[PDB]
Amino acid sequence: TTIVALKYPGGVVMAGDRRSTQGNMISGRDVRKVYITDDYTATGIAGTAAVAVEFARLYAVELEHYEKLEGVPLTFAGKINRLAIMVRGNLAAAMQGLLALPLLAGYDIHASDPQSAGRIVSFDAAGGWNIEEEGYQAVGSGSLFAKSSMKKLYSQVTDGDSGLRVAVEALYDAADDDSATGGPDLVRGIFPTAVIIDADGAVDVPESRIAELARAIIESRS
Amino acid sequence: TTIVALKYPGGVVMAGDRRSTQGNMISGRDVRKVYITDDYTATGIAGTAAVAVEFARLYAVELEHYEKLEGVPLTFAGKINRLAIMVRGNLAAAMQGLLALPLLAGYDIHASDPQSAGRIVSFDAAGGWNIEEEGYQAVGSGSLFAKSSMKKLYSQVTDGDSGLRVAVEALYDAADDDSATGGPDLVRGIFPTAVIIDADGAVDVPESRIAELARAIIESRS
Amino acid sequence: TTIVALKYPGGVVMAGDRRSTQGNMISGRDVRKVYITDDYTATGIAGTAAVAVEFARLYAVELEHYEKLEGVPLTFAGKINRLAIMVRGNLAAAMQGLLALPLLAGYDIHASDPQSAGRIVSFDAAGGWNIEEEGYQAVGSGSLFAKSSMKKLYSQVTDGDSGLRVAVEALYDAADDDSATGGPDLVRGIFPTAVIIDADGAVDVPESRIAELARAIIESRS
Amino acid sequence: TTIVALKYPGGVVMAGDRRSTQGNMISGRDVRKVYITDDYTATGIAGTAAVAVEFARLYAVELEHYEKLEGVPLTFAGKINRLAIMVRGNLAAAMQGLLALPLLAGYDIHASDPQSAGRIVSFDAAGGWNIEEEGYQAVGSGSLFAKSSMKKLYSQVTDGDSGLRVAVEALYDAADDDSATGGPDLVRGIFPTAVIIDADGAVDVPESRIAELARAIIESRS
Amino acid sequence: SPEQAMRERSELARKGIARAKSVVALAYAGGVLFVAENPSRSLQKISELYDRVGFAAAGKFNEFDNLRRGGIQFADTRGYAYDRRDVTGRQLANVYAQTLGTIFTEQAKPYEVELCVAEVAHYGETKRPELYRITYDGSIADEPHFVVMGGTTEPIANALKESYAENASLTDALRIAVAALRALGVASLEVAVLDANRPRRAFRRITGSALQALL
Amino acid sequence: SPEQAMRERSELARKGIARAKSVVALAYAGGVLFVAENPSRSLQKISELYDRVGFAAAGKFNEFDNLRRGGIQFADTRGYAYDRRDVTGRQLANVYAQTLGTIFTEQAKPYEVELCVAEVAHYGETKRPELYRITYDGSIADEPHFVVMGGTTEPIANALKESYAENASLTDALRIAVAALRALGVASLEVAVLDANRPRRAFRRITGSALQALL
Amino acid sequence: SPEQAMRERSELARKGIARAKSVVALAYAGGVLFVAENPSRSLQKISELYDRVGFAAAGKFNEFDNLRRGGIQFADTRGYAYDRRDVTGRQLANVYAQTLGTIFTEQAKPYEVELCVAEVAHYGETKRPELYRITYDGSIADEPHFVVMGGTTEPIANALKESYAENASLTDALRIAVAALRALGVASLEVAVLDANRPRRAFRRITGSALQALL
Amino acid sequence: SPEQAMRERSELARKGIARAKSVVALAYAGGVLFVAENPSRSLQKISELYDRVGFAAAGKFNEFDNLRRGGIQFADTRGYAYDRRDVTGRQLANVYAQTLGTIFTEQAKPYEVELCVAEVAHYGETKRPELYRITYDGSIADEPHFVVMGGTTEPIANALKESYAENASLTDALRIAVAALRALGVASLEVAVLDANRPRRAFRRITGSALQALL
Amino acid sequence: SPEQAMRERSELARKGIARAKSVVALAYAGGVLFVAENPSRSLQKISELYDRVGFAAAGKFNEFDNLRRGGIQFADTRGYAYDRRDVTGRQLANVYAQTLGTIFTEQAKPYEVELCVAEVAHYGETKRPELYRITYDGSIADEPHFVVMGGTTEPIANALKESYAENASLTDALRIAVAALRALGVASLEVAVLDANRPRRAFRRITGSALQALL
Repeated sequence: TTIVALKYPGGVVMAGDRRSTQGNMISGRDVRKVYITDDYTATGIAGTAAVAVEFARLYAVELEHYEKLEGVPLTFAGKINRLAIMVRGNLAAAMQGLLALPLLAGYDIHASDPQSAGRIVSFDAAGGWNIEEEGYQAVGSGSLFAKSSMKKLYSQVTDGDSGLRVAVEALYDAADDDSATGGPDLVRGIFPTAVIIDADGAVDVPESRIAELARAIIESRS
Repeated sequence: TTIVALKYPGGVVMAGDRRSTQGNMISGRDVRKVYITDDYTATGIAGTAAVAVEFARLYAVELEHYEKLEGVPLTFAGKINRLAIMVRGNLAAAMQGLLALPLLAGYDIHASDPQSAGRIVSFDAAGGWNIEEEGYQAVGSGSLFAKSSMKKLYSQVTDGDSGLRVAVEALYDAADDDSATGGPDLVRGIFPTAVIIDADGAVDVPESRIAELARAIIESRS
Repeated sequence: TTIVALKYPGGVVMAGDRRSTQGNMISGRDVRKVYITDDYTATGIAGTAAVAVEFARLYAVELEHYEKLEGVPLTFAGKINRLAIMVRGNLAAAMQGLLALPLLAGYDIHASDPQSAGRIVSFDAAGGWNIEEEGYQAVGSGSLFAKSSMKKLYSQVTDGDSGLRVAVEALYDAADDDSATGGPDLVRGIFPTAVIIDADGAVDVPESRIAELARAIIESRS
Repeated sequence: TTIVALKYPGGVVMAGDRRSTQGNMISGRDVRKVYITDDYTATGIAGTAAVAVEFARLYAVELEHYEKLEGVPLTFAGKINRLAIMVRGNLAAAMQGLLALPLLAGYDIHASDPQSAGRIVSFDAAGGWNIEEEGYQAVGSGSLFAKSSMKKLYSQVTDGDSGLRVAVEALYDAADDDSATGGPDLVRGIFPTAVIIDADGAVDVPESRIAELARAIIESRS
Repeated sequence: SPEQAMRERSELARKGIARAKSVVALAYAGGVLFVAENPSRSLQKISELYDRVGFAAAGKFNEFDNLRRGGIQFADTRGYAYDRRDVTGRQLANVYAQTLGTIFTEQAKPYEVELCVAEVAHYGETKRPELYRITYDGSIADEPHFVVMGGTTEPIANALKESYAENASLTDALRIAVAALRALGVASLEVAVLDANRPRRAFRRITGSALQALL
Repeated sequence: SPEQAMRERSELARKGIARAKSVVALAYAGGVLFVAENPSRSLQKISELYDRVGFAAAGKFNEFDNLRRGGIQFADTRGYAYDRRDVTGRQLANVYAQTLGTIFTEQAKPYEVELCVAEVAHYGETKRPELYRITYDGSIADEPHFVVMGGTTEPIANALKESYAENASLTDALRIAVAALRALGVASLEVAVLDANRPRRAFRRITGSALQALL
Repeated sequence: SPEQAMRERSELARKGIARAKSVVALAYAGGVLFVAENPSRSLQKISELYDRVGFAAAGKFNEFDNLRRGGIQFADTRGYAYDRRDVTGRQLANVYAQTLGTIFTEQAKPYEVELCVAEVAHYGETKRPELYRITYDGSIADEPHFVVMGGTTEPIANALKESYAENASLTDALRIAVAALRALGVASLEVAVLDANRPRRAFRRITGSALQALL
Repeated sequence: SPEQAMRERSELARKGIARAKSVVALAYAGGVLFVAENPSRSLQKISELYDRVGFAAAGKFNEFDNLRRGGIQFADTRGYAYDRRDVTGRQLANVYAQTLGTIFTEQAKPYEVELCVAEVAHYGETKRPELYRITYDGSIADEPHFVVMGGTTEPIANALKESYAENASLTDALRIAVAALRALGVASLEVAVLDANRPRRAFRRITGSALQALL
Repeated sequence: SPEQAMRERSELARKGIARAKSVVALAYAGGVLFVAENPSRSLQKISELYDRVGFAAAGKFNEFDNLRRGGIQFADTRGYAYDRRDVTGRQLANVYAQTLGTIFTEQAKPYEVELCVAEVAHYGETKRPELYRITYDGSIADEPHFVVMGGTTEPIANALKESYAENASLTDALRIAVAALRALGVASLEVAVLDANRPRRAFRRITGSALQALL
């Protein structure tokens, strides 16, 4: 598994691959790992698939529960804290193989400069969190290759489409170097999922656009 | 043990073998592993026979209990979630040795397209679930052979009869490559149990049709 | 220990050997392992002798308590479920060494056909239960030898007397091959115990009839 | 990581590096390890970054909670006792690897002599604390090199500026001898964080001054 | 004075029962028929307790809905513990009697409810349906033919006695039940049957166009 | 006031048992005979406690059914803890007396019940059957010949006193008990025996054509 | 005495609700419209319970705010345990009825509140919105068209009955609701809608310039 | 009579408030000003709850001191669990409403307290200060301009109403508050400000020479 | 009636305190002086709470001894949890106010006590002694100069007001206190001092020959 997130002028993008393996056997080919947690936050969990899904569900329920109870949504720091507390509570089961590594992407609607309102938050195993200023982050087994690809392609990022292209290319490199991350399946028509967050909110990227980007990348590297 | 499930236009079919072994010794020859959980969902549990029967009974009781209390049946996602919660709760025993892996076949009456209402949900060891889009799924010790047989035979599935024939042949292949899976016993007259779910509901396939299909498959492979 | 049970037209018969051994040393020579639980069911428990006696007493108490409280006895399925719950509640003691394998013979008075109303139920260590359709079953250390003897001798079971003879002969074979099973002791005059259940109820066979059958078998084997 | 603290005539200064590692891989480049706990106390926690941030937040919350409840801020010995209690109560979790070692710098407002009101408190693993009279202290993986550098450089400390320069030079030496401590990174312009506490309170040092001092030290050693 | 306390407690519960819509349960050839005058389509006074066991109630809705949920829990727990065939309507009636007696004596306010538990035979078995009526104080009675609960039950009971006939068809029995209730339309009628012809689950709701075509 | 409160509680229980159908338990040659007037075939006032110990009750059904279940639980637990032959009618009567005394003095309303516990000798043994009568307040009495509970007990008690025959057969004893209750056909009559000639379980229900022929 | 005590609790709760602002919840083409005269911009009598389930209340603020928080907790737990589409307005209304009945009978002071639970159909589905009114004692009713709570609800009920238009537009429905409520202005008015045309969450607040334009 | 219990409970609490010193909280250009009549420099009626949230109370000191401690605990827990900027004055006011309602109904003696929770905008942000008044029975109100406490509040509130100036300076607001409070020197006066221009903690006490120069 | 109950409870507590010996705590140049008329040399009405905090009480001995032990436990726990210099007289006085409020409102009988908590400055610091008077109902007051407790306190208070002298010597303060307390001998007097000149523990008893010389 590999989930990449990167900031671009005016927002943030978050892409993830689709493969799920148990050992070496490919058990899933169309998993979705990027969830729109709320209107301005996407979350993506790497690690055990079951724990990833249940953590996404718990986090979305918690955020909406607070918003309904108190009439106002949580601040971004509050969301980060709730996610970090969930990770810290999971630590014990994470030692037992039920690991979950979240990556949080958001748009700070209360930020002074909306062109720099995108936020990427990474979490370590102990439950600590860091707001990335380098502009990109990755989680999962192929996260190192994806990060080292984004380090060289982040200069290209200038808008939403350029950021999305770099995100798919980072995922392509991760899948190229790692057998637990799935590359673009031109045979089955399965491509990485992506979410784009800007001032207007968090929207799922249509599959056709990612298909075009992936085919362009494959042609480029042929 | 092997339980196969596959989708055909207009419904789903779930079939299972009959053998139960204690190590190398064949204890049971007529075990029923496919249960009509309710009028539109059937479940089949592989692993320990005691845990399989207990899970089937407890899950059916839970579904009917909810329907009687609230005056309306659970949605399909709710049924999947209840089964997943049972699987996740059985984790300590599964580590101890009481493993139970379920496979769920259903008909979503609330689906937009009746012809695509057939649903197959596989559950992993950790409780996570996945709605199969391949159209076929198998659980048990012979599940790999059955899945790789259906991968080749699935193009022949066009209705309930062809789907049932393909399920029986997949069970035959699983028993051919796996000694814990019971093949068609032409001597004792014991054949796999099948359940077919369509718009009218879930109904057990009579023993005679499965016997005819198994005899045809055996004669073809002779 | 070996306890055998087999069906004959019109009822069931359960027979058990008399030896109890602690290690290699013969401690008991007239242990009674078959109990008339209620008017139509008998149970025989192999394994630890202490657990066997305790479980038989507990099961009889539970059935009688239900009949007295509710004014009507349990159905056969209810009795099977209670016994299986008792077995499942003994896994920790089984790992500790206080183990018990029950075998249940019964006569379903609510069964539509009287001539097939006999029932044999076998339980495994995990608590699962199985209603036998092959007509015979055995539990204990010599259960394999007794089962393989009954497999060849079951064709000549036609009534209660021939079924009793076949049960005594299976016990003889189990004793002949397993040192933990005691055969007919012609010196002390100790013979296997037996219970016959038919439409009139469950009755203990007098020791004289089993003595005559065992003497005939021994004379045949010389 | 390394956090140094030293007293100068008229107050105390406390500096910390910026690097966080996971093994030998660098994962954080601008971690902030020195926190202004209250108007006259700063704390700096070495060890696991998650536990460091958690400890700083909890300690500040506890101090402010007391001040609001009782209407008067804790005496300095009270603050030391609360921090020592936290460290003692984290011993079991530090035995699993969630270790945290704090260093406390403060300005006692009740001290008769303003020129000797700076206080440095070091806490050992088991919760014991010592008020340093030598005038300097360090915690972290590079703490020994920083301490031995401050031992030689402490005769140059006469005011806040020279104290800050000596603290930055001690951090430079710790980073020079220890790979888990981040040195002045001139490429990205990331420099150690510092806090100066005097009679006017505790105030963060602007990054420009620390950058100037780091550049002067680098030039001197070139 | 405990005598006066119990008398006024009973008066309160009985008066609460009096100003509630009536329910009739009767035995017909196919099993048991429940007819209630229930204007709402969402708050159901007739429910399935178990496969062959059905529930009817009259009075305050929340109280007998609590009782209905408790009885369903008891039935499912019992059927899982022993067997589905081991659950009878008499055990549920006795549990309701115990619960209602304890509530009447000890609770701050007694339940102004009146329950009927109806049981039919299993599939392929012959047995006259059993009707048990349980009152607010826990008094339990066996009714061989019909039960009338809620409202002024004397006129409805008298109409039933003058118009009841054992081994009647579903249509006719429904006509008698509606006529006895009048002493309504497809709306303001909730109708259900414990249908002894079903293999496992006897409860069946008759609503809407089918109810009109049966009425 | 304490005396007044206790007296009114006592009168409540007495008036509750007064408006109840009567039960008789009398010792005949083969054991003990219970005869009650009971229209319901499912709500049974006469039951078995243990192998040779039988139960009868008069009053509010739910209360003495709860008491009967408590007694059965106690008897089964005690028989398991020590032995079946260590369970006797006297211990069950004593636990009933304790329970009813606590209920009378502590519960919000006292139980409106009167219980009878009967014991017969074990198989192959000669011993006069023991009859214990227990009242709402916990008072326990040993009766040598017969026990009459519920309803108006004076006339039926006098009829039994004048007409009771020692060591009578089952037919004559049943005739005497039925005539005493009359002062009633197979329907509306529940009859059972603790039969001392049975090997293990004495309790046996005389119902259907057997009662009709015997009556 | 329990009857006098229950009546006095009823009078207390009824008087408390009668001296409160009025709330109107009425169904229109787009879903359900809530209009409550609320001078405060922070304390809100109208809120969201779940995706398609909304909440209105009248009476003392802290009591029905406690009820609102309990309902939100119940709905979130229920949706997590099974699924979001398994949470209905009927279940929330039933929970509120149970809670308010228990509070009325047992608590030191009964809640002086009246609640409306409203549900609209899921996205891309046709269904008449359902309105459930729950009173202070737990009495639960299904109102097909509109609910009025708080104050003198009778003139408002008569005006709404005379002026209710099925399948009206949002602006028309606001006109009729505000007119019946007057029997005010944009300020001192809280307006919300359960909008059936929303993809997932139906609740939406209409306040400020949008409300003035609509009103 | 529960009505009489509630009304004399209200009389007790209101009379306790009546014989108490007066407090005034008013919004001004720099935030919120609290002025209380307090002869003791040790016992404080004005206090800080959270970074931008301040607390004022009138009545029996120990009761509202317990309330203030509970509110500080709640605010600290809420800030630590989510974030410092997720704590508002509305949440604290709601907590006080629930607490005071429960105390008033359930406890032996109600609390003779009257609370005001004030919130100012965060640093660098513009927002009118919020003032919430909570009464002894749990009632909560949003006062846009000022809150008055303790003693006879009618003359003080009338003088404040006639003389209040929105967006006044600190000197002007202090003079206005003291003049309205008279209908007082550095002694017998507790003065504080929620100062909207402070970076994090807005609460600041104005005593001694600074208060002398300001007054 | 809660009002009547609280008023008669207050009457009971005041009557209990009135029939008791009197205590005076007055500030002088060296700290605080406690003088009590107490014949018993074994049971002490004046004790030390903490290093610079002293306790005096009037009323029933067992009640205020329980309070004294509780306050000592609280002070020691607080000093160990944070520091010895974090314990102040005001915190102890607030704890006593909370304890006495809860006792007065909830316990069957209110404590007939009247407490004074006195605090002197630490060694090397010049701060005015602070005295807190806590009454039976939890009311707490700052007394700047002296506290008079128990018995008929009006004449003693008047004498102290007329004859007080700030910064008086120990002998002058003791003589003035004895003179006011008469309005007798050296025996039947308990005299103690919070002496601000002590390094750590200020409390010091003055009995026997030293007391004779001092008076």
